Amino acid sequence: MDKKYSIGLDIGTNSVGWAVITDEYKVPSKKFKVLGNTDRHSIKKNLIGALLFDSGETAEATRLKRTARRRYTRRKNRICYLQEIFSNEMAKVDDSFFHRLEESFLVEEDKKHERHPIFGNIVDEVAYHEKYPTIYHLRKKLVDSTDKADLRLIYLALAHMIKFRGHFLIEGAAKNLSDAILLSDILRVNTEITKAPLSASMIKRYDEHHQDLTLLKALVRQQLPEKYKEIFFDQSKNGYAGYIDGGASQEEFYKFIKPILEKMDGTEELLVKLNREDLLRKQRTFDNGSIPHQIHLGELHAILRRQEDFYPFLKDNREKIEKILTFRIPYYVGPLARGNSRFAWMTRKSEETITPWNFEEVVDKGASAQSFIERMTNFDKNLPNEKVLPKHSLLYEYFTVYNELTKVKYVTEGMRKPAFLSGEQKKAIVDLLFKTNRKVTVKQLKEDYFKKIECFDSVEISGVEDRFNASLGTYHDLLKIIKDKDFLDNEENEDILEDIVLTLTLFEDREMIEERLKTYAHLFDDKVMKQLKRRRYTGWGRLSRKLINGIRDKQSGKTILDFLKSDGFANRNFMQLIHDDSLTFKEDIQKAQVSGQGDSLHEHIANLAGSPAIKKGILQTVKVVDELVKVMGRHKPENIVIEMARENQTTQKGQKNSRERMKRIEEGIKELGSQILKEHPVENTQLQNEKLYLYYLQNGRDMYVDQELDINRLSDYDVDHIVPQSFLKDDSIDNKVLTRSDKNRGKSDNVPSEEVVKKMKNYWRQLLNAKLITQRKFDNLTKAERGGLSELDKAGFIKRQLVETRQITKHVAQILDSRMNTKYDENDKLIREVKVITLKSKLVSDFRKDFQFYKVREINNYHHAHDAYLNAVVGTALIGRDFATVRKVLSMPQVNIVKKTEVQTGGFSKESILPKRNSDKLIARKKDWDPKKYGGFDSPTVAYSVLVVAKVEKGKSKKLKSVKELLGITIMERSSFEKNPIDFLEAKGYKEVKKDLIIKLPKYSLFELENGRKRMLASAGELQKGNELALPSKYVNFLYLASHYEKLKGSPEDNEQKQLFVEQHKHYLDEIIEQISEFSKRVILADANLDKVLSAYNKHRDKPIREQAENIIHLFTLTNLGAPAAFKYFDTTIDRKRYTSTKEVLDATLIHQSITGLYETRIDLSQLGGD
DNA sequence: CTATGAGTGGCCCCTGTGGAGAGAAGCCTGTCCTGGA
DNA sequence: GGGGCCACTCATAG
RNA sequence: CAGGACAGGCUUCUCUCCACAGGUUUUAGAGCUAGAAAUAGCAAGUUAAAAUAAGGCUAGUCCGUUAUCAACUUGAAAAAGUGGCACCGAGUCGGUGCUU
Repeated sequence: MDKKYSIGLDIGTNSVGWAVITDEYKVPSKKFKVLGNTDRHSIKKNLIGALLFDSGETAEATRLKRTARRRYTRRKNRICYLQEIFSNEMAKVDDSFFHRLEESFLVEEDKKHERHPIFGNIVDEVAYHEKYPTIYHLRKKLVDSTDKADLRLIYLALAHMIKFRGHFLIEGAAKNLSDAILLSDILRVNTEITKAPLSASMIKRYDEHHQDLTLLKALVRQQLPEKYKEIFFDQSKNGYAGYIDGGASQEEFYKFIKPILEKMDGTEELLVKLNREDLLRKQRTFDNGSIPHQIHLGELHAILRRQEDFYPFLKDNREKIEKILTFRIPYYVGPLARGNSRFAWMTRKSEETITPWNFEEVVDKGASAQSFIERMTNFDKNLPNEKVLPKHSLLYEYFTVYNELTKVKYVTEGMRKPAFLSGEQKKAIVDLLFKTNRKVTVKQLKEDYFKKIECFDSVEISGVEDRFNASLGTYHDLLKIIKDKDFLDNEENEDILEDIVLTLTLFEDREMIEERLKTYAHLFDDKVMKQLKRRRYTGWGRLSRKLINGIRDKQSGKTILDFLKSDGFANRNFMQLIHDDSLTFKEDIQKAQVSGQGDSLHEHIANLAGSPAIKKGILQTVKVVDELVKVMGRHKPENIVIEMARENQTTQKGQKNSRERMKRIEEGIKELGSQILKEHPVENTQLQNEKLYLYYLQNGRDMYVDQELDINRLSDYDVDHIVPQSFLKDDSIDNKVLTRSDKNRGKSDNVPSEEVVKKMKNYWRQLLNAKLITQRKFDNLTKAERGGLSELDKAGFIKRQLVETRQITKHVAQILDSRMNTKYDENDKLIREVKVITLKSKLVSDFRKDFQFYKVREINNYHHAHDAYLNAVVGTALIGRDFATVRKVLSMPQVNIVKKTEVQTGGFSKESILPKRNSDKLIARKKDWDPKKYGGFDSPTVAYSVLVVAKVEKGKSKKLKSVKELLGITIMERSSFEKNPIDFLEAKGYKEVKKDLIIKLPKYSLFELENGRKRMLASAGELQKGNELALPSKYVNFLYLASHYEKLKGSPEDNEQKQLFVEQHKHYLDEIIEQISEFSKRVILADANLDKVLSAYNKHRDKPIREQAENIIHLFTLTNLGAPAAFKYFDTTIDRKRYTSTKEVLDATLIHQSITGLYETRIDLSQLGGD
């Protein structure tokens, strides 16, 4: 007899809870059959549990890395092109020169020729490096002199130029002076005359650095002898040696040298330079990020112009060289892939290889742009075979206005029931008021159309309250451009103007927008064409031209747009028109609903919107529910599923923050009283852009440094996050702030310095009074006073996870409703055996709180399944003995807490590079670079592990020994291992392989040991805690109340009763401490740490209750699942215990756990490995 | 007399920005509409 | 947060 | 009860593509003098080349960190199938009965 049962689930980023209950709020218990060769044949499990899993990763890192690979590859390709163009000439003077350049990184033994790269002999190399201390000296000497030089010199020069060409941010009488001021900002020197002033500026820096170094050496040796060697010889310290020969930065060097100059007299000029960040500065600095590539282009032009008389090929290929330095892949064409890549959409005019000298000819740029723009366009929900139209299209805005005008019923004198506006009325109103005014209110219509044209002095309007929000913006702009209303009113130009708007919306560039309209050059004058070219439009709608005006109703021959213009007495709007059975439009909608191939559950789940983690979670959830319905006996439940929660906030504050952003910035400027607003016009559409919004927030003063802002400099200004990037991922505006480029590039993963905070706190306080900056934004400035980045600051819940845990309502809804019911009735109406029930967390939260079912996450991982069970019971209840039954249900220790096993994928190892050492644990960077001579990567990640039984040769005697040990397979070797395990094991050094004994052991492969102690295989040589502490509900409640001794929210009576319970049960602390000690001595085995914790507890017996409870909460980290984590107990700090022993699980028993852990196959190793 | 597993503590982790577009989700205001119970 | 590696010490087989 | 689009405003995030600066490692940049050597003293200190996941064949200025994954039988793979129930209790599940 099919019993009636329900299912409850709690969904999170990393967890999936599942629980099945009967009608009486009781979870059924079932005894199953276990597979394997073990003694135990039948075990009993309850029908509750949860599945833990890792968080899904966003693709941002992968996309950034892919862009990095393409960037590096194209850089090397440019280098290769330059090498090809010099190869024919260079081989005449030196054939092996490029061979030396390509083989610099090798050691002398591995090098084929002599170790000196440039000249090949020590004399000329030393002469080079003494004549030119830096490459910029060589650049300057070539650019200013008129003497023939060596081709190697110019090769090194141009190679340096091409590799670091510079930015493209700048495009394209007084303008010459402004350019000179721009260079003056760029270049520290102004007086010296030359065609390559960058070299002059940097050589100036070099000379002053050298002179100041000499002065410091002399004076320091004169006055302070003992610190001389530390400054100029101790590389380990943070002195000059660390600044140059060490890993120290410029700011660190300044910080360390400031006390030295403070204790030292005569440091006036040195302190002045240090306050200007202009002392002892290097060649390669973080300040070069603002260098425009135009300077490099001009210097290249000058050097080629000077050197062209010496070599014909230079003047023959100078245009090509300029192209290489200036060429760039258009941002809309995309990857230049010939079909094989899944990211490409470029169209090929021919089949030749794409080169920077023929890219324009070979690829259809217009078709490429159309393909790029069309990829991300949403398709019509009703006509999947048609595209949406630009939001600035005349037809779309006519749709908007007429739909707004469709439900404008008017009440007059001499009438009884409100009447729809006639089509003639609509047309007259539009032509008389909308074609003349950008914004129209109800007063305008009443006083200008009904009273003036219709002679209806008093008219009442229904369906419009404030005004007609929609506008003829594009129409009015085109009226200003063309000034021909007859052309606009002509219906034979509808297609012409539609393609005009389409072209204005598609292409962002100027050459394309000019080119495609060239066909229509016979319509208007040149000035109209130019102004149209200057015009731009962005955005797309949700409807299609075919629906509104393409298709015609068969019995009437009328379009939907025509119906909107005049629908008679009915005057249906868009929704009634699409939902009216009297027209074939609904039939066309139904027919166009293509019944495409049923997408696989992976495809349906993946085609959704959101992070990969949320679809991973929904896939896990559906797999779990499928397994539960399968095992139960293939009978469907009645009431199931989601808990989904929001905080809706109050409507008033959200509305008031939403309204008047433009007027909010205006009121802020008014409060400050600065004349900025009158200086520069303000527009809400401009406030939509982020950059101008930040500029107006700054009120002309930079946060970091005293500076006067500029409109043009806004392009050079860069937004930086005050909160460090890697420490915490945030793109919120309150975190974001505008600052000058040097300040942004100066600090990476660093909070602003304390001194800057001190000097700018006054202006920041004035901004806070102005209310332009939020309190959190002020706190990011204040974070320096807090002490910088800290552990507790990073331990903050990320908002994206919350967004997703709100986001997965509807998707679960339709997938359950779809797989749930695949059959219809005779009327084709769908009948449901199960109904999806959705509830918010507030109901179950008050259910917990009013009935003492509190929540502590850090006790153990039992809470997910408990919340799922509570969700089930509350969902059943909404649609005494029950509470007692729930109390018993939440008490069993036998809960199928199982973590899913994965094959680790991602990075091969850590990204850092370590110097060479005499060890075997390093990783070669290539197939031929021994880490002994070159270092390499370290700490490679392991993919999974196998248990290998074979014979190994031990000792110098090479005596074979039968062994049974596990060897970890890294991600570096997954393909090799899966390709041919036998050959791989033979090459490694294992002979007589027992292929049947290889067991695929991914991460978290749980191994069961003596006394119920369990361990998950963390890695090839690491283990993590496998058991969990079953804390009784009484201790849970007492601990939660003790932790909340002073912060209970409620009536005084209930709080006082809870306080009395807390104080009367003081002995519970000793009980839980002894329970933790017993659990440790049983499964954790942390005798040293256990003794430390017990000694600290005895020391702190008289401490206040709250601090004790907080510390007890800190203690469960030792007893929690997973890896151990460091924690602090009162004042005492306890280190982590790392299980680096892997000899013990070689004799234990494996248990493979099903997705819910109800079906398992226990396998004994002690029987395996027989000889 | 010397090498090597096994235990404990302390230590280390690549970064930053510009340009261009599209989409999605959330909140609010107004409009109306659609199917039900 | 959490796993990999080296400095230090130490028992045991060869 | 639920959904929709409209238009406006606000906030947040995702997805895809094009560029720029660094950073790290190895080597080149004659180190000198007293002293057999340890050592001592002195001199100099800015730069260059290469690499930036092993590599792969579909050979492209293409791709390589997203997604998927208990065990057994079948299938190359996708995929399909494979495993009893009722009652009483509870410290990692156990106790009783029926049939297989």
